[PDB]
Amino acid sequence: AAVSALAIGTAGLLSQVPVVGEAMGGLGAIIDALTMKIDEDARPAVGSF
Amino acid sequence: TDDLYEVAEATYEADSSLEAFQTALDGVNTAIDDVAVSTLQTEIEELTG
Repeated sequence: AAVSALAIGTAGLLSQVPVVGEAMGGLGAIIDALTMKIDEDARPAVGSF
Repeated sequence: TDDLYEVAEATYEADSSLEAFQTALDGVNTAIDDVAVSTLQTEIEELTG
């Protein structure tokens, strides 16, 4: 019970850290999608010209 | 870009050709009118007038 309490404690931190940090990694995909979006503006711009 | 700048050159060399129509074509129109016609009439006068 004690050793599992300790190991579930560490597993708590070592899953919270990924599931938060890689949510900010989902935000990474958002930021990168916004870069695709930004260059998808330059396409119409020079298109229009 | 390398369409549009050259579309620009295409428009500019359209315009340059199109101004050169006005000067070249009138260049032909003026080749004979100011030159042969009246002189032929004067030579008709001296021949036969």
